[PDB]
Amino acid sequence: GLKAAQKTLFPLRSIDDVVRLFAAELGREEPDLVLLSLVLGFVEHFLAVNRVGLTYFPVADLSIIAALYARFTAQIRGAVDLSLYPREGGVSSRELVKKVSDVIWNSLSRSYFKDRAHIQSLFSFITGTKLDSSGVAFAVVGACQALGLRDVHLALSEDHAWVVFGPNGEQTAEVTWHGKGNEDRRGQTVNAGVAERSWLYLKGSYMRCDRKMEVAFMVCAINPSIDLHTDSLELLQLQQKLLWLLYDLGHLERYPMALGNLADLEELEPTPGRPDPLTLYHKGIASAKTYYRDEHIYPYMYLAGYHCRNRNVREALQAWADTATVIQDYNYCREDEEIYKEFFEVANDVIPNLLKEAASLLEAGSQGSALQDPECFAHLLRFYDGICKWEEGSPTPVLHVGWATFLVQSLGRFEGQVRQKVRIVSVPPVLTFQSEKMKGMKELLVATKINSSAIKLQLTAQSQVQMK
Ligand SMILES: Cc1c(CN2CCC(Nc3ncnc4sc(CC(F)(F)F)cc34)CC2)ccc2c1cc(C#N)n2CCN1CCN(C(=O)CF)CC1
Repeated sequence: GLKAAQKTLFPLRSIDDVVRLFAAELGREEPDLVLLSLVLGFVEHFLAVNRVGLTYFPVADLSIIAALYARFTAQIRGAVDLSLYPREGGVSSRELVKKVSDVIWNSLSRSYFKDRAHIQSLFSFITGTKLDSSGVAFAVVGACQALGLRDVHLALSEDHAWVVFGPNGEQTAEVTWHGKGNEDRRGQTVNAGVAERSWLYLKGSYMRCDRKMEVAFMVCAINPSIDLHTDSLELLQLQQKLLWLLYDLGHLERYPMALGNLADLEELEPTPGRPDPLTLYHKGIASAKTYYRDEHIYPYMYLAGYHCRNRNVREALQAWADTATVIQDYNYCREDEEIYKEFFEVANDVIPNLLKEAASLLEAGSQGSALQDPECFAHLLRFYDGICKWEEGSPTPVLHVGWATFLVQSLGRFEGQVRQKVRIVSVPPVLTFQSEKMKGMKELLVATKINSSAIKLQLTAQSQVQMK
């Protein structure tokens, strides 16, 4: 190709030219993933990587993009034995997916930063031979679409990516790395990570993308950051309009995190006549409830972060309680460290910041501060209960005295006569605990005075106090 089902369109000199290109591709039953990713990376390269690049908007000539397009396809088609990896039923094999994975893997530069920005698109792969972890997986999918394998698709969790294929559409295969120095099982199924109930594989409730959702992923993969303090407004606008395009077409229906991304963008710059950010946050959560058994963490974190920024403490605490209620039915494993850092920061930094803020107006007698709402205390309890339950059954522990220090300080923010309003009932503001650490603690939580040493011993599985 390109056989040129789409070849007005060019060149592209505005944000809206990129949108119409995507609108044309999303009407073909196979939207050209390689073409669209190349355009995105090109535009992002001259708006975020190099800017002197250009001032207004980078003009993408078809001659340029087609030259990069043909070098990617000529590579892929030059290195893999498509007929020898045949069409045993019209679907791909593990040997063919592994071979294509092998081709991308052996093309990357031996030395670079696996976490740099702006190395996620096929533009990065074709010009600098560098990709991040999830970019390698997407490059495999796009390479397979280039070969004609309409059964190879992108699988996504909240921190990892791989490929689904084979008999519609069960077969999974690792195609990229995850984390630093965790041995690579490329070609293997993900069913060991599903069986161990690690958050990295969402207990099997991971996203299985069609070609439209794969287009949505590369849109979310746009990084508008030019450095550490400034974003490219132009790139923020394009991601916003592209997500709103996928939105209206119905292609974010099964993409909870994409609705969070657009809601975050709407908060920065509202689009006239579009739903308010809160609407979209609830749409992402409802998407996770409907299609993935409500086992995703980020739909609620998206909402919790919005409520935290706007100082809706009760709604923020309830959204974090929901994150804990989801996390509680997983086992904490190595590879799950990214979600550990999120829970660690919320419990030991964000929530203490919010409660201390609410503690100050307690002496400034203005009641109505969230520290007098027993609902807020119930959500904080459900939050720690879900993390405790998360820890049980795990190969490695979660909680420690650093966790214990801020739990005690947080409980202490609530007056005793507010804490005592929460009804903790054992099955079999009303709350039910599921972790054994919190159940044994319930009387200590609603005491007139908070016994700091006792609760710390309860939470950290410590057995003994200092001898002296
Ligand atoms: C929205 C958000 C983010 C943003 N992230 C951006 C990247 C998103 N991923 C994805 N998004 C779309 N598709 C994919 S596919 C994939 C797997 C891969 F393909 F890549 F393998 C990942 C992924 C997930 C959400 C990070 C931490 C956050 C929150 C929200 C909270 C909360 N609460 N947190 C916790 C840390 N703090 C943040 C700032 N914060 C506040 O502003 C105060 F409210 C306090 C909390």
